[PDB]
Amino acid sequence: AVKKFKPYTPSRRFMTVADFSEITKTEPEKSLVKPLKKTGGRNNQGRITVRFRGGGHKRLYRIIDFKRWDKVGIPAKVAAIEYDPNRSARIALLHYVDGEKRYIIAPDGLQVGQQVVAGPDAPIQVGNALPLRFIPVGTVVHAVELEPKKGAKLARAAGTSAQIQGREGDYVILRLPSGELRKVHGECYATVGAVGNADHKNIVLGKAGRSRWLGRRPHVRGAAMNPVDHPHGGGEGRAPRGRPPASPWGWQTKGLKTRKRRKPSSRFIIA
Amino acid sequence: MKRTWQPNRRKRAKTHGFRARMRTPGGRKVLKRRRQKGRWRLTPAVRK
RNA sequence: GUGGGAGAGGGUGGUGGAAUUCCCGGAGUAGCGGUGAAAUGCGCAGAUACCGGGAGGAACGCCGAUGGCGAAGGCAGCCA
RNA sequence: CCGAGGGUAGGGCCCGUGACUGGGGCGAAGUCGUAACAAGGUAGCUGUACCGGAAGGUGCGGCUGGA
RNA sequence: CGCGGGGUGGAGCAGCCUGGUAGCUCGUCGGGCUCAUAACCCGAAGGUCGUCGGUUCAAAUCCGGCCCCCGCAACCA
RNA sequence: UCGUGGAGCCAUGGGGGAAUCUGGGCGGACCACCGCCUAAGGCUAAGUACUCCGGGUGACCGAUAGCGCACCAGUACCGU
RNA sequence: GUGAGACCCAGUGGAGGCCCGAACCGGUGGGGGAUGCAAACCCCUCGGAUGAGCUGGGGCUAGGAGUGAAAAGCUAACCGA
RNA sequence: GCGAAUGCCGGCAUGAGUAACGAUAAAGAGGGUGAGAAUCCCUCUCGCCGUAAGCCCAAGGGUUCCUACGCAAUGGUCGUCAGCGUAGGGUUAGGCGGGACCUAAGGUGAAGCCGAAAGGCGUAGCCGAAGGGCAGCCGGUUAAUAUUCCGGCCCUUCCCGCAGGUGCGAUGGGGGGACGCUCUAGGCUAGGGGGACCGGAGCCAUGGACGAGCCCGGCCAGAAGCGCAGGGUGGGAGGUAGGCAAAUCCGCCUCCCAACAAGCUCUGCGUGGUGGGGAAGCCCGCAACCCCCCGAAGCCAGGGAGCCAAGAAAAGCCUCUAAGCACAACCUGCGGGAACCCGUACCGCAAACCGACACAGGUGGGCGGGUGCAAGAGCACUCAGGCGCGCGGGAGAACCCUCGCCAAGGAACUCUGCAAGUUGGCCCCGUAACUUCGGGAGAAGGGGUGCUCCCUGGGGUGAUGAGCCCCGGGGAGCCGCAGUGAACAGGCUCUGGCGACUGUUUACCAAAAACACAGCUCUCUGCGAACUCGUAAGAGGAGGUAUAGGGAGCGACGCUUGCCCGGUGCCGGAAGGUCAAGGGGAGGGGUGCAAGCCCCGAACCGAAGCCCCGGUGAACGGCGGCCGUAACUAUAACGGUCCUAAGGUAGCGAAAUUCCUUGUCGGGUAAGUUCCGACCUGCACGAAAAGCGUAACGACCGGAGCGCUGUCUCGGCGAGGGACCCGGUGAAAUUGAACUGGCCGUGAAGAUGCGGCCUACCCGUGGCAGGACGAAAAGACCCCGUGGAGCUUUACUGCAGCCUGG
RNA sequence: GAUGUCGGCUCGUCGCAUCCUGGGGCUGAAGAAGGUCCCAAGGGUUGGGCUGUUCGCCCAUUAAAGCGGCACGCGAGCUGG
Ligand SMILES: NC[C@@H]1O[C@H](O[C@H]2[C@@H](O)[C@H](O[C@@H]3[C@@H](O)[C@H](N)C[C@H](N)[C@H]3O[C@H]3O[C@H](CO)[C@@H](O)[C@H](O)[C@H]3N)O[C@@H]2CO)[C@H](N)[C@@H](O)[C@@H]1O
Ligand SMILES: [Mg+2]
Ligand SMILES: [Mg+2]
Ligand SMILES: [Mg+2]
Ligand SMILES: [Mg+2]
Ligand SMILES: [Mg+2]
Ligand SMILES: [Mg+2]
Ligand SMILES: [Mg+2]
Ligand SMILES: [Mg+2]
Ligand SMILES: [Mg+2]
Ligand SMILES: [Mg+2]
Ligand SMILES: [Mg+2]
Ligand SMILES: [Mg+2]
Ligand SMILES: [Mg+2]
Ligand SMILES: [Mg+2]
Ligand SMILES: [Mg+2]
Ligand SMILES: [Mg+2]
Ligand SMILES: [Mg+2]
Ligand SMILES: [Mg+2]
Ligand SMILES: [Mg+2]
Ligand SMILES: [Mg+2]
Ligand SMILES: [Mg+2]
Ligand SMILES: [Mg+2]
Ligand SMILES: [Mg+2]
Ligand SMILES: [Mg+2]
Ligand SMILES: [Mg+2]
Ligand SMILES: [Mg+2]
Ligand SMILES: [Mg+2]
Ligand SMILES: [Mg+2]
Ligand SMILES: [Mg+2]
Ligand SMILES: [Mg+2]
Ligand SMILES: [Mg+2]
Ligand SMILES: [Mg+2]
Ligand SMILES: [Mg+2]
Ligand SMILES: [Mg+2]
Ligand SMILES: [Mg+2]
Ligand SMILES: [Mg+2]
Ligand SMILES: [Mg+2]
Ligand SMILES: [Mg+2]
Ligand SMILES: [Mg+2]
Ligand SMILES: [Mg+2]
Ligand SMILES: [Mg+2]
Ligand SMILES: [Mg+2]
Ligand SMILES: [Mg+2]
Ligand SMILES: [Mg+2]
Ligand SMILES: [Mg+2]
Ligand SMILES: [Mg+2]
Ligand SMILES: [Mg+2]
Ligand SMILES: [Mg+2]
Ligand SMILES: [Mg+2]
Ligand SMILES: [Mg+2]
Ligand SMILES: [Mg+2]
Ligand SMILES: [Mg+2]
Ligand SMILES: [Mg+2]
Ligand SMILES: [Mg+2]
Ligand SMILES: [Mg+2]
Ligand SMILES: [Mg+2]
Ligand SMILES: [Mg+2]
Ligand SMILES: [Mg+2]
Ligand SMILES: [Mg+2]
Ligand SMILES: [Mg+2]
Ligand SMILES: [Mg+2]
Ligand SMILES: [Mg+2]
Ligand SMILES: [Mg+2]
Ligand SMILES: [Mg+2]
Ligand SMILES: [Mg+2]
Ligand SMILES: [Mg+2]
Ligand SMILES: [Mg+2]
Ligand SMILES: [Mg+2]
Ligand SMILES: [Mg+2]
Ligand SMILES: [Mg+2]
Ligand SMILES: [Mg+2]
Ligand SMILES: [Mg+2]
Ligand SMILES: [Mg+2]
Ligand SMILES: [Mg+2]
Ligand SMILES: [Mg+2]
Ligand SMILES: [Mg+2]
Ligand SMILES: [Mg+2]
Ligand SMILES: [Mg+2]
Ligand SMILES: [Mg+2]
Ligand SMILES: [Mg+2]
Ligand SMILES: [Mg+2]
Ligand SMILES: [Mg+2]
Ligand SMILES: [Mg+2]
Ligand SMILES: [Mg+2]
Ligand SMILES: [Mg+2]
Ligand SMILES: [Mg+2]
Ligand SMILES: [Mg+2]
Ligand SMILES: [Mg+2]
Ligand SMILES: [Mg+2]
Ligand SMILES: [Mg+2]
Ligand SMILES: [Mg+2]
Ligand SMILES: [Mg+2]
Ligand SMILES: [Mg+2]
Ligand SMILES: [Mg+2]
Ligand SMILES: [Mg+2]
Ligand SMILES: [Mg+2]
Ligand SMILES: [Mg+2]
Ligand SMILES: [Mg+2]
Ligand SMILES: [Mg+2]
Ligand SMILES: [Mg+2]
Ligand SMILES: [Mg+2]
Ligand SMILES: [Mg+2]
Ligand SMILES: [Mg+2]
Ligand SMILES: [Mg+2]
Ligand SMILES: [Mg+2]
Ligand SMILES: [Mg+2]
Ligand SMILES: [Mg+2]
Ligand SMILES: [Mg+2]
Ligand SMILES: [Mg+2]
Ligand SMILES: [Mg+2]
Ligand SMILES: [Mg+2]
Ligand SMILES: [Mg+2]
Ligand SMILES: [Mg+2]
Ligand SMILES: [Mg+2]
Ligand SMILES: [Mg+2]
Ligand SMILES: [Mg+2]
Ligand SMILES: [Mg+2]
Ligand SMILES: [Mg+2]
Ligand SMILES: [Mg+2]
Ligand SMILES: [Mg+2]
Ligand SMILES: [Mg+2]
Ligand SMILES: [Mg+2]
Ligand SMILES: [Mg+2]
Ligand SMILES: [Mg+2]
Ligand SMILES: [Mg+2]
Ligand SMILES: [Mg+2]
Ligand SMILES: [Mg+2]
Ligand SMILES: [Mg+2]
Ligand SMILES: [Mg+2]
Ligand SMILES: [Mg+2]
Ligand SMILES: [Mg+2]
Ligand SMILES: [Mg+2]
Ligand SMILES: [Mg+2]
Ligand SMILES: [Mg+2]
Ligand SMILES: [Mg+2]
Ligand SMILES: [Mg+2]
Ligand SMILES: [Mg+2]
Ligand SMILES: [Mg+2]
Ligand SMILES: [Mg+2]
Ligand SMILES: [Mg+2]
Ligand SMILES: [Mg+2]
Ligand SMILES: [Mg+2]
Ligand SMILES: [Mg+2]
Ligand SMILES: [Mg+2]
Ligand SMILES: [Mg+2]
Ligand SMILES: [Mg+2]
Ligand SMILES: [Mg+2]
Ligand SMILES: [Mg+2]
Ligand SMILES: [Mg+2]
Ligand SMILES: [Mg+2]
Ligand SMILES: [Mg+2]
Ligand SMILES: [Mg+2]
Ligand SMILES: [Mg+2]
Ligand SMILES: [Mg+2]
Ligand SMILES: [Mg+2]
Ligand SMILES: [Mg+2]
Ligand SMILES: [Mg+2]
Ligand SMILES: [Mg+2]
Ligand SMILES: [Mg+2]
Ligand SMILES: [Mg+2]
Ligand SMILES: [Mg+2]
Ligand SMILES: [Mg+2]
Ligand SMILES: [Mg+2]
Ligand SMILES: [Mg+2]
Ligand SMILES: [Mg+2]
Ligand SMILES: [Mg+2]
Ligand SMILES: [Mg+2]
Ligand SMILES: [Mg+2]
Ligand SMILES: [Mg+2]
Ligand SMILES: [Mg+2]
Ligand SMILES: [Mg+2]
Ligand SMILES: [Mg+2]
Ligand SMILES: [Mg+2]
Ligand SMILES: [Mg+2]
Ligand SMILES: [Mg+2]
Ligand SMILES: [Mg+2]
Ligand SMILES: [Mg+2]
Ligand SMILES: [Mg+2]
Ligand SMILES: [Mg+2]
Ligand SMILES: [Mg+2]
Ligand SMILES: [Mg+2]
Ligand SMILES: [Mg+2]
Ligand SMILES: [Mg+2]
Ligand SMILES: [Mg+2]
Ligand SMILES: [Mg+2]
Ligand SMILES: [Mg+2]
Ligand SMILES: [Mg+2]
Ligand SMILES: [Mg+2]
Ligand SMILES: [Mg+2]
Ligand SMILES: [Mg+2]
Ligand SMILES: [Mg+2]
Ligand SMILES: [Mg+2]
Ligand SMILES: [Mg+2]
Ligand SMILES: [Mg+2]
Ligand SMILES: [Mg+2]
Ligand SMILES: [Mg+2]
Ligand SMILES: [Mg+2]
Ligand SMILES: [Mg+2]
Ligand SMILES: [Mg+2]
Ligand SMILES: [Mg+2]
Ligand SMILES: [Mg+2]
Ligand SMILES: [Mg+2]
Ligand SMILES: [Mg+2]
Ligand SMILES: [Mg+2]
Ligand SMILES: [Mg+2]
Ligand SMILES: [Mg+2]
Ligand SMILES: [Mg+2]
Ligand SMILES: [Mg+2]
Ligand SMILES: [Mg+2]
Ligand SMILES: [Mg+2]
Ligand SMILES: [Mg+2]
Ligand SMILES: [Mg+2]
Ligand SMILES: [Mg+2]
Ligand SMILES: [Mg+2]
Ligand SMILES: [Mg+2]
Ligand SMILES: [Mg+2]
């Protein structure tokens, strides 16, 4: 839905925020070895190596389960659906019959009360994980793994998802969120359903700050700087680049493909 | 107005200290050069 | 009120084959396409023509009517 | 106290005039094409939409006041 | 003021650095089709090449001087 | 001395890769003679270099000189 | 209020890079100052003031390098190195 | 061998008894002291501060602290005084703050990884604090210390003995510690105000008052118990696939009871045995200690509500079992004993810290009383407490600074209303276009405002009732020029430009129309992501995963964003052209008597790149000319032709763009090179280096009005601080030497200095700036030097990086 | 090894090739006017609108609203459009 505000102040006549009803029934994290001190920091060993990051509200890190083959067959009830500052997606706190509690990136549709489980035996329904091989071609899934046992790495952003296009050998063809067609091993797990909280792509930040609360500091334009700072910089009084769109480091930034050519990763891609 | 020198005992020790000067080969050379010139104070004398 | 009838009335979910386009593989060679006649265009970097495998979208041939339903605009594959 | 009226300030309605600009009505024989009336030589029309010297042309849907 | 480009039948353009050979489209004129005007068809006429003089056997064509049309420049003070 | 030169020799990062005296390197590309020497393990005084240190001298200075300091100087003072 | 709604009222409520304005953070115009009180100061005036706020202490990044809401600005009173 | 090098070092001059003596909070006098006092000590007047100019703590400073002696120098004067000189004292802790505790960022760093060496990452561990954890309150003393010594009251650890208890026991498990922002309830407390009440030495002045008068003061701490507020918390009983299962502890299910609770716990606050303090008053000496009211930003605290940006760690502490050990061992009592190290002076918004100075500057935390004003930490006055700023005394010029006032006029000033005025708080009336419906709004324009007396409504606390406070409502009445009577305290409106907005910036000449910004588009990137730093290891990205992350441009929102892929870039093309090693060896050469050994070397097979083919504009970019033509003329819908990759669309237009140009009309003005509206031969607008608009916003830039004024006609008077004079102290740039006049000539072309002529006794003081081509800076501009740097690219040549064959 | 550059403000002084005001000769001078030349600066030679402007062009006046030199006089006198 997204909450909108009356214009009782500019920057706030455009501002809009998430429908937090989805979450509710729990704001406090499941402390139980669930959150960890999380180190902030826009740089590595001294130098900033990603520009314009910093500041931004204090943040606790919830550790979530991205490889569910741990508890194969051990079912669990969905305790709650909480808020995670560290992601676009919302998480779900789930108590296992085992007694062990874990977190999972909350799929769309999942509800407090439902039961869930991962395994080959597992029933094909929202929240359940299984190797892609045992998932019916056509079903939508999220939190897909890339190589087996390596853990989930695909379709995890709010409202994202992958769809099975069909098997072919030990591999199964997935159409990824981006739209790429990749062959992924059949043993790679993946929980059924879409990522949920798809209204996300619609929230309008609103003001200059807030972009700040999210830890994103101002991004200054190339042309605005000087010959020394960027290739675009310079020229007496406003100019047009000067041919041909480039990054501060000098590589062309409009259309120039960048992924490695001889990458073995290919052969399993097509899109 | 707020001037350049703002004395901090701990900062001074941790920066120009003896131990500090010892860790870095550059510093060890400083201690060397000074000791060899005859300085009475090899390091910024400061008491705590 | 009780008992029954017909209907492309409406809304939701699901599903079927035909055909177009594109992708992959095969086989195959000098044109294809288009018109009043042409040209642009496509094709020896292997097109058109044919087979196989696949993706996706929109529309529902025969029944179909000079027919039916709706207050009008309008409503047509099958299923609940 | 009330008070004609004067004063100050801010609104409302109406009339005149206004560089310049917009269509419009009207005027024997000026210019360009030829949309429409007969398959008007691409059936006409039509609400909408884009476009063009101009009539108009095309899209989509509808009408017969065309076959 | 200083640079460079251009004046060719009636209009708009070729020809000129590689001199002897003036080409194209439109218009103009005579004749056809049409009741007729266009369109369309056949045929034809028209060019100090801006100039003043010079080189050459020979000059639109090469070399100078003038009259022109259009552009480019004109900065530090 | 050798700056690609006719460029050997001595080193050696990469590739190929022997033989043990009928073995193997060199004598300035390369061949052939003639001749030199024995690689892929190691050690080895003296003659040689310097002057923090002790001494001796000086057509060296004599307190703006001579070491920055003849004196309580790498001090005072200056600088994070 | 209506079939049910939308919606409209009061009341409560106390949102906001909202308003005025001290502390605090600035530095708009003018005047004074110019061997200064001061190698950037003073008086009047003015901007922000729950936020992209201010600030103490502890830490990290540096010379073709850092840092930069971008002036070639800042990097110990003069930085195109 | 010195005369010059803006030479180097030192000394001493000149300016000059000049500027200045460092906030315009302010001084006077009487006593002392002494060789000498405006300046030291005492007293009495006076003025200034009083969210301080007063207290307390951190940092830094290191003896400046206290006492006795002293005055050369140091204090911008003086000095008997001092932060100065000499000497001697002075800083006391189980509880305050640190360490024999804990962890943060980060640092270090066994293992482990990397790197010519130096060295770089880095696990465990260790280090690291204004954060966590932890036991002291009220008084009293010294010249100087005190939560440190002492008094009273109250605690903390360890060790021993002892009685009484229990499965005791980890560096392991679990719980816990434990956390945001904004808004808030109920009690409290700190703090403050009154009192007809309590206790007091005293005072009746000057016209009055013996007064329910005036004046002073009416508390602090305090175990257990005791109350009053709160914070925490369901009890049971069984199973169990988890807590890298070792558990009767967690966690999970299952099930009797019970729940806007009770009890159990843990704080806060009163109360408390009792200890402590205790003024105004003369001679240096009298004690109560009660009652109302206001009341926190603090306490109960882990209280509650709402919100999105979703808010440290570890130890102590509970609990659980492991080995083990059950003679251990822990637990509770109770007496005895034991209890280390470092800091403690003083300054601390400043004369002791950072600014070379006793420098109008800078410096984090807490307290910060009273009255009045709507409120307040604001403003005015004032407590406590602290100061009068380390040169003074006169005079009463110009001129300067800061300040007050002004006839008549009222922007005529001027680049410009620059500056100054006006307005100003609160209550009430009452308010337009336009708009994104919030706003514009404090629009504008007005009225009221003091005190006196009467009537009258709600509340809080009490108790319902009186006091005490908090909000009000209505009549009359008094006095001034004036009632927010002083101080704090908007001038307003109309119409343009730019940027949407709050915000950032050139520390120290630019605060802006610049940057940023939400938002739009393009593009890269399938995760060991792209990209960035690094030789590397490794790291950031990100414990993220295309609703994500990098790069680019545009820059809210509205309506929109045309045509040209010729060139350039980028994307796509398994074909061809070309193409390096390398493979391949037709063929040829050097030598040998030779087998040989050596050299060249064509066909042909050989990547990426370039070529070629195609796409591509919110990629770099580009987006025409010349003739003719209507039945008055003008003009040209229409036509011809040349060129192109295509010839600029909507919209806007003499503009932040228009040269000609003060374009031409219209508006405003008495008059308008600016402004607004129109037009359009746009020298040279135009669509994301976006185009045209837009409510609101702006210390942004332009044009008008009203108000109001010393801006001005046009200047006048007055005040304070300087200037001037006297006493004290006493600089600076500059300076070839000077005995340094005018004119007209002359001269290297602008003469005190040459010529001629003309004035002119010697020397100062207060003023003014025409000259000394005055000072200050070896001119920035300019040119020059085969000088230097920063920047650019289809300049040359390299290197990183990346692509590529072997 | 530096002579501050436009305009304005303030203070002026000088030249005459005179814009007023004084004398005067011609006149196609009737008068009143004017025109042109001659002598003569003693003293005069306004306030606004527009522009940085000098200069101009306007508005309202006047006897007239003169020209030009003094480093396009004057920044150790001010202003900085
Ligand atoms: N006709 C009046 C209105 O305006 C237009 O009509 C105007 C024009 O179309 C029309 O112009 C015509 C022209 O069309 C036609 N081809 C040629 C003719 N000579 C012109 O005629 C015009 O001009 C002449 C003078 O020159 C006058 O005398 C005459 O009255 C006038 N109508 O003249 C009309 C003016 O009245 C609309 N087309 C018409 O439907 C409408 O009703
Ligand atoms: Mg930006
Ligand atoms: Mg810039
Ligand atoms: Mg830099
Ligand atoms: Mg570039
Ligand atoms: Mg560059
Ligand atoms: Mg430009
Ligand atoms: Mg550029
Ligand atoms: Mg200093
Ligand atoms: Mg410290
Ligand atoms: Mg040291
Ligand atoms: Mg020192
Ligand atoms: Mg269907
Ligand atoms: Mg099909
Ligand atoms: Mg197609
Ligand atoms: Mg095929
Ligand atoms: Mg084939
Ligand atoms: Mg085809
Ligand atoms: Mg019907
Ligand atoms: Mg339907
Ligand atoms: Mg009346
Ligand atoms: Mg009108
Ligand atoms: Mg009208
Ligand atoms: Mg008309
Ligand atoms: Mg008409
Ligand atoms: Mg006619
Ligand atoms: Mg038609
Ligand atoms: Mg029509
Ligand atoms: Mg027709
Ligand atoms: Mg037709
Ligand atoms: Mg047709
Ligand atoms: Mg119609
Ligand atoms: Mg058109
Ligand atoms: Mg049109
Ligand atoms: Mg046209
Ligand atoms: Mg069309
Ligand atoms: Mg139509
Ligand atoms: Mg149609
Ligand atoms: Mg139709
Ligand atoms: Mg119909
Ligand atoms: Mg029809
Ligand atoms: Mg039909
Ligand atoms: Mg011709
Ligand atoms: Mg011929
Ligand atoms: Mg011809
Ligand atoms: Mg003919
Ligand atoms: Mg004929
Ligand atoms: Mg042998
Ligand atoms: Mg050898
Ligand atoms: Mg060899
Ligand atoms: Mg040899
Ligand atoms: Mg030889
Ligand atoms: Mg040898
Ligand atoms: Mg040896
Ligand atoms: Mg030896
Ligand atoms: Mg020797
Ligand atoms: Mg001697
Ligand atoms: Mg010496
Ligand atoms: Mg001597
Ligand atoms: Mg010595
Ligand atoms: Mg109804
Ligand atoms: Mg409400
Ligand atoms: Mg605000
Ligand atoms: Mg504001
Ligand atoms: Mg404010
Ligand atoms: Mg000034
Ligand atoms: Mg302010
Ligand atoms: Mg620090
Ligand atoms: Mg810091
Ligand atoms: Mg550098
Ligand atoms: Mg600096
Ligand atoms: Mg440099
Ligand atoms: Mg340098
Ligand atoms: Mg000399
Ligand atoms: Mg000297
Ligand atoms: Mg001197
Ligand atoms: Mg003097
Ligand atoms: Mg004097
Ligand atoms: Mg003086
Ligand atoms: Mg003083
Ligand atoms: Mg005495
Ligand atoms: Mg006072
Ligand atoms: Mg200290
Ligand atoms: Mg001392
Ligand atoms: Mg003292
Ligand atoms: Mg004494
Ligand atoms: Mg003295
Ligand atoms: Mg004495
Ligand atoms: Mg002393
Ligand atoms: Mg202690
Ligand atoms: Mg750490
Ligand atoms: Mg390390
Ligand atoms: Mg290290
Ligand atoms: Mg520690
Ligand atoms: Mg601590
Ligand atoms: Mg904390
Ligand atoms: Mg804690
Ligand atoms: Mg602490
Ligand atoms: Mg303690
Ligand atoms: Mg106590
Ligand atoms: Mg003391
Ligand atoms: Mg136990
Ligand atoms: Mg634990
Ligand atoms: Mg824990
Ligand atoms: Mg806690
Ligand atoms: Mg309360
Ligand atoms: Mg109290
Ligand atoms: Mg009292
Ligand atoms: Mg009383
Ligand atoms: Mg009396
Ligand atoms: Mg009390
Ligand atoms: Mg008590
Ligand atoms: Mg107790
Ligand atoms: Mg209780
Ligand atoms: Mg229970
Ligand atoms: Mg175990
Ligand atoms: Mg259990
Ligand atoms: Mg008591
Ligand atoms: Mg009582
Ligand atoms: Mg209360
Ligand atoms: Mg055991
Ligand atoms: Mg046991
Ligand atoms: Mg010890
Ligand atoms: Mg003390
Ligand atoms: Mg303070
Ligand atoms: Mg000070
Ligand atoms: Mg100091
Ligand atoms: Mg002083
Ligand atoms: Mg402060
Ligand atoms: Mg008030
Ligand atoms: Mg105050
Ligand atoms: Mg005076
Ligand atoms: Mg006046
Ligand atoms: Mg008056
Ligand atoms: Mg004016
Ligand atoms: Mg004026
Ligand atoms: Mg102006
Ligand atoms: Mg002003
Ligand atoms: Mg209005
Ligand atoms: Mg209206
Ligand atoms: Mg307004
Ligand atoms: Mg207004
Ligand atoms: Mg009164
Ligand atoms: Mg007042
Ligand atoms: Mg004020
Ligand atoms: Mg406009
Ligand atoms: Mg702005
Ligand atoms: Mg702002
Ligand atoms: Mg900044
Ligand atoms: Mg700033
Ligand atoms: Mg600045
Ligand atoms: Mg500003
Ligand atoms: Mg400024
Ligand atoms: Mg900026
Ligand atoms: Mg990470
Ligand atoms: Mg991005
Ligand atoms: Mg992106
Ligand atoms: Mg921009
Ligand atoms: Mg823009
Ligand atoms: Mg549109
Ligand atoms: Mg192109
Ligand atoms: Mg192309
Ligand atoms: Mg390709
Ligand atoms: Mg080869
Ligand atoms: Mg041979
Ligand atoms: Mg070869
Ligand atoms: Mg190739
Ligand atoms: Mg054209
Ligand atoms: Mg005509
Ligand atoms: Mg005619
Ligand atoms: Mg005619
Ligand atoms: Mg014409
Ligand atoms: Mg035409
Ligand atoms: Mg177009
Ligand atoms: Mg225009
Ligand atoms: Mg104009
Ligand atoms: Mg322009
Ligand atoms: Mg103009
Ligand atoms: Mg102009
Ligand atoms: Mg007029
Ligand atoms: Mg006018
Ligand atoms: Mg103006
Ligand atoms: Mg004006
Ligand atoms: Mg205009
Ligand atoms: Mg243009
Ligand atoms: Mg533009
Ligand atoms: Mg475009
Ligand atoms: Mg553009
Ligand atoms: Mg605009
Ligand atoms: Mg406009
Ligand atoms: Mg502004
Ligand atoms: Mg304005
Ligand atoms: Mg005016
Ligand atoms: Mg005045
Ligand atoms: Mg004196
Ligand atoms: Mg002369
Ligand atoms: Mg003379
Ligand atoms: Mg002489
Ligand atoms: Mg004098
Ligand atoms: Mg002078
Ligand atoms: Mg000079
Ligand atoms: Mg020079
Ligand atoms: Mg320069
Ligand atoms: Mg040269
Ligand atoms: Mg090159
Ligand atoms: Mg010179
Ligand atoms: Mg000179
Ligand atoms: Mg004369
Ligand atoms: Mg005169
Ligand atoms: Mg002006
Ligand atoms: Mg003017
Ligand atoms: Mg002259
Ligand atoms: Mg003059
Ligand atoms: Mg001048
Ligand atoms: Mg002077
Ligand atoms: Mg200026
Ligand atoms: Mg200025």
